[PDB]
Amino acid sequence: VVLATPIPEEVQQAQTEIKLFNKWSFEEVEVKDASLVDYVQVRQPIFVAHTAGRYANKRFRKAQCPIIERLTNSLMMNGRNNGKKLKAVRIIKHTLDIINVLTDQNPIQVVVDAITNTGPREDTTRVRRQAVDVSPLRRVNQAIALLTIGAREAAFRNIKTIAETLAEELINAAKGSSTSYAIKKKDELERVAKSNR
Amino acid sequence: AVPSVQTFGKKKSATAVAHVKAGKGLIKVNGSPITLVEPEILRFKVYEPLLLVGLDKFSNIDIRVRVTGGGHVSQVYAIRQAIAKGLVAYHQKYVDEQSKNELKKAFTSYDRTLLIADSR
Amino acid sequence: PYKIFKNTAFIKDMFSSAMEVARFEGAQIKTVSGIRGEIKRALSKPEGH
Amino acid sequence: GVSVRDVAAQDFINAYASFLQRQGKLEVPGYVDIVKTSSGNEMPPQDAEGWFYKRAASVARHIYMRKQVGVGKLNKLYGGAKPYKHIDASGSINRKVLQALEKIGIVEISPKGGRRISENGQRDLDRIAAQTLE
Amino acid sequence: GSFQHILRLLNTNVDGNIKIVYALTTIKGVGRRYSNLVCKKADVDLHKRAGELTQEELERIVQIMQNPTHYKIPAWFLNTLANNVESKLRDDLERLKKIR
Amino acid sequence: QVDDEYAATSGIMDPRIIVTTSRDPSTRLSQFAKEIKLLFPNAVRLNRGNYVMPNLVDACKKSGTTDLVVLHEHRGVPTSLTISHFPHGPTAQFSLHNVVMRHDIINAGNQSEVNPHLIFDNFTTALGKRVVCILKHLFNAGPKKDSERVITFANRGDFISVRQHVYVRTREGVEIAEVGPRFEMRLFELRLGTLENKDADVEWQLRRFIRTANKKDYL
Amino acid sequence: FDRTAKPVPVITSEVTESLEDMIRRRIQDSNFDDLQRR
Amino acid sequence: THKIKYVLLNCDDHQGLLKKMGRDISEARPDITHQCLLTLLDSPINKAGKLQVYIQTSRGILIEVNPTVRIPRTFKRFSGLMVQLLHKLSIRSVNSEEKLLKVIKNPITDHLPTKCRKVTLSFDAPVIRVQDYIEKLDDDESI
Amino acid sequence: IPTHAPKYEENFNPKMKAQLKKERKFTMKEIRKDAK
Amino acid sequence: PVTLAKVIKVLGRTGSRGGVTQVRVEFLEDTSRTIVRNVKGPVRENDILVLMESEREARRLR
Amino acid sequence: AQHAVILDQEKYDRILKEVPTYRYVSVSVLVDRLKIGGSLARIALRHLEKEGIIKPISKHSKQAIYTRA
Amino acid sequence: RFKGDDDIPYK
RNA sequence: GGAGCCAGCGAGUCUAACCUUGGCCGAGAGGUCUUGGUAAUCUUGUGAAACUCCGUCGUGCUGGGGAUAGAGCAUUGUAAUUAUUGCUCUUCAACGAGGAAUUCCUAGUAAGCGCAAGUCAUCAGCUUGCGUUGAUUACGUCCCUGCCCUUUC
Ligand SMILES: [Mg+2]
Ligand SMILES: [Mg+2]
Ligand SMILES: [Mg+2]
Ligand SMILES: [Mg+2]
Repeated sequence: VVLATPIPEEVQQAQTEIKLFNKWSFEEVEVKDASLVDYVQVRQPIFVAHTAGRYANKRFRKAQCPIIERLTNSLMMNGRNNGKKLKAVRIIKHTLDIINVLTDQNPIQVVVDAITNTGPREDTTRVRRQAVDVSPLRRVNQAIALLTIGAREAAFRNIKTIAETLAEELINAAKGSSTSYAIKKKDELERVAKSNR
Repeated sequence: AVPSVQTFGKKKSATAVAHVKAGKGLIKVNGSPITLVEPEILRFKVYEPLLLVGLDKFSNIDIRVRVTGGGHVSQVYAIRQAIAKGLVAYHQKYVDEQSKNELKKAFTSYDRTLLIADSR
Repeated sequence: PYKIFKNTAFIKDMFSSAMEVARFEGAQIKTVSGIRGEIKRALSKPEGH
Repeated sequence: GVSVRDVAAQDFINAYASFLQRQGKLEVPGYVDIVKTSSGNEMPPQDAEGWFYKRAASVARHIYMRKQVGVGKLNKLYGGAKPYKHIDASGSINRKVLQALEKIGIVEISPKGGRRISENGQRDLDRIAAQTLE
Repeated sequence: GSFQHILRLLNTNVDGNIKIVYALTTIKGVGRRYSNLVCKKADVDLHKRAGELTQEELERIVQIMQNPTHYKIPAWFLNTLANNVESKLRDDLERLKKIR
Repeated sequence: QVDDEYAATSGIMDPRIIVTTSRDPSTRLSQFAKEIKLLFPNAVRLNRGNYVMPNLVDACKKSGTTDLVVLHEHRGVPTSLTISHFPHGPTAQFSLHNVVMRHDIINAGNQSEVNPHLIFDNFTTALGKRVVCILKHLFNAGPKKDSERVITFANRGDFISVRQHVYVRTREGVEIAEVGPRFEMRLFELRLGTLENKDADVEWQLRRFIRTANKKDYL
Repeated sequence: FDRTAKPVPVITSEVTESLEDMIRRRIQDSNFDDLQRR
Repeated sequence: THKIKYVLLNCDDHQGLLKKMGRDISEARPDITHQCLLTLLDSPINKAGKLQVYIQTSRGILIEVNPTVRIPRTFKRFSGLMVQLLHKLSIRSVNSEEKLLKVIKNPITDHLPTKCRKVTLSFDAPVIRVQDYIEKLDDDESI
Repeated sequence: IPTHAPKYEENFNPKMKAQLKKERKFTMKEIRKDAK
Repeated sequence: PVTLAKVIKVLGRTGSRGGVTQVRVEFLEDTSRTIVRNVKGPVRENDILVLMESEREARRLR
Repeated sequence: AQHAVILDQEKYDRILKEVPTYRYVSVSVLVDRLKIGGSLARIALRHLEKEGIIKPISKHSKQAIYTRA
Repeated sequence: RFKGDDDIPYK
């Protein structure tokens, strides 16, 4: 394709198909757990997370939101980072790169697997306490919150940047290894629920 | 005269005016190529319609965009909306309505904000 | 006066310290031209303004 | 049909500053080694050897983009926050930069005020743009 | 030779591991910008740490600091009543007390 | 006699009120705005974050709201209160003095939100009726006879003291307990239009630099 | 020194007493000036 | 603590004041905590760095005691340290390198080790041998 | 284990220039009440 | 192993505690078998929940 | 902590040895594993890419990502 | 170095 | 430290000296010679900030922190060595996320950032307005608490 305004070859490869940051494909990514299928949204590919959508209007508009955009939104907290969504998008880009580096598996698949694994499946409620099942939407929300919080706390006063520590948390969660903070919290919550079961 | 159309895109205080005329694929924003729009991370947000409908439809036209008001994110959204609207107006008023119809379903299937203004 | 914002203005040389301005808040004042005014509040810095 | 606008700002400014240093005809005032470039700045420039040439490249590029510009607009453009209240940049450095660019012939005194990009300077910057695009 | 972990300059102990500018700032009367200017006049590259410094570099730095004007350091760059007020306050306080 | 702006709808439709504050409200002003909401039975609090006055009034008018209350503060101290009536005014601006919030009361308890009885006293001048007419219609019409809540606006030298009390009728006397808040509100501007229109004609404005201001009475 | 404007009134105990006696008087005879539905 | 200057309330030194507060002055004895801290702090296990102390005040205040501290042996100086600690919420070393005494957020449970055994001293509970108890417990855990 | 002594005051007070400023605030407030 | 059950009915007037919803779920493995459970988050019909124990029957949590 | 601030011959050789093995290479990795300063890590990474012992994937001023050649 | 029953210094 | 770089609400000089472009001088602050505007016309695209790219730094009370203090360079009066408001250098503290407790908050909402005017009440690093970036969670319940409606039972 020859155009009066020069266009990079990668832009034509993106014409061929929509890829996150022109580097990751949404075709092969699949949620392993069935119950989370219709709350983790990956079918609609997007170039960049920034969407400026309206997902707070209705109770379950959040599920239609792309999972990567939700991760970028959750990444910005603690006041000093509030409102700086471009920084969150850049950090998530670097994180996907690091994930592809450490493991050749597609980074979006890593994100989906980690969110599936770290979702608290059973929780407790005050009555004393009693065990209760967790709705899939709450599973997704608490998974993303735990992953982001653990990644942030890991690098709060460390040489490691948010990108690398987030990638480490994500891969550890996807493996299921206890090294990830979120998996530790999930196991602790499930153990507490089992005790009050 | 030379065939051409106007369209407007807007978000917050940002407004973009797009001139779409017959030509040879010269796309420019603020007097510069579309490739040099900033911030870099949102560049693909500006590229959206190009890569959705493909650049073949653009090989025969020139688009010139002038943007004012708002911030960088709002200006980028104004650019993409203006590009979309100018495209569809041109394909309406010198191309068969069928082409226009595919262009519209493609854009609305991806993102409605490209055509319909999102006023908060 | 030394600094004017339309009706509002800042004055110097009534008073040596904000001690003095403290009582004369709300006091009736006017210019030689006859424009009437009020002592609203004492500036912390400098003393007497 | 290469132009300044067809080249990335950072790439063009770095390349043109490099050419200005290589040419060695740009007059640099003696006090560049002791100035901060602004009141809001806490420290002087780290790249002491080449910061002045980079500022000259910046001024030339903006003069290319905008037909007429003066010292005040450049002062505002290069200034930043010190509540912080956006203290303006240093006038002396910008004025010396404009004078040097005029001495090279890149710019010239403008009727109606400000400075114009010289046709010679226009072609020169276009040449650096063509080289950078390579 | 061996990197100098610690150095003695103007009767002050400066760590080798710190950069030259931010090591020389430790000396009283020497700040970040003053140390930067002293280094630049001494023709010492700032990227070097304090330990790589050769003896001549340190001596030149010494003479920069001790003779700034001789080396064209800019002049602009280089460096009862309370009790009476208390008594007046006490007089004010006692008079105001007498009013009330 | 009820004003023309209220004469058409006086006692026919219950008032619809939006209570809001200035941009970046302090914590105390948000608490105070909450108290004002509880004062009026049909008030709704709205966070004014980046809302624009043309946008606010236009959205408020479209929604059918009757009155809009905007509160101003200084270091967490309420200082002013402006009431704007739709669709075309009036807009009356007040200055609050000696404001005491119920938050300053420990173990205070919860309010009652029945339609309260209203008490207006010492409103004798023509402007006084205008103020009473403005304040009365903020409340719902036809309060229940046995409603235990009474709101009083007492005018004392132009300084309208506002109090809220709950009563119980005993065999020998009536005993009232204050619920709060306490605040004294003084009118200093009344305009023929909405608060958005800065060019709306001024019905009355408080002259402070006239020599008789120190003794003059208006309400 | 002369004053230009009326001073801010102070809510002393007597003022509160008078106000609450006023309210009790008004409520004793049920003298309420409240809006009546049309 | 109570302003008379703030003083640590004592059963004997202050009797009228605590009567005004309405608290039983039988439960007004901080010296019992002082001696327990003294005997506990000086124990060889602390010298071995295998013991770390927490204090839960009757009011609900949790105080963390760094093992490195050296509380005064006399009660009067001990009282002065408590009032400083309770008001300033922390105590700094003479060399100013660590906070020896610091007030911390309740509950105690979060501060405690992840794997740990909990026991109380109960007169009515069955009598046990401390040495045999600790041996039969696991190693990775704490008590 | 290392041993460090605790640092504390014999009597705790919750320099004079701050004391001077404190009296000014009281005098500023007391006078304003009398003027009102 | 954790079973999967799809929600068929969101019960109301159950007196459940705030933040908890009593629901009726049919097991994916066996459609006929149905059990009442308690859910801690936003729940609707046609969503699938993970159950550790398919034996317990839900009781009001006050 | 104490991080090496100067390049020595043993550290130079030790840099050339392990870095090819690491799947992920970054400034943090060098600081954590080699106990070398961040600045030296940045300077080293600029060298190592020059000999081609490592390849760049994504470059950013704050963060640089590299992998074994 | 404090040892045994030594008390902290009194100033 | 450089470089890229984008808003809107408004104000502004007659029998005067307001907003100030441009030129020159000054390290800066500022000075100086002119110029446009009684204003959708000129200041002004108010080239705001945060923000983004390239670099230095590197888990060290460190190049975070800027309280306190000294010495200078200037503005404003005024006739005093009086203060006033800016800039330069040096000095470099407490603070390492904060107890019992407590307050507010549901979409352009919380939160971050700046720009303008002080237009009879209030306000002077405080009030108001304006614009820029922009979320998590809930949007279901009367179970606890509280307040009501109906029984013209
Ligand atoms: Mg405010
Ligand atoms: Mg806010
Ligand atoms: Mg603000
Ligand atoms: Mg609700």
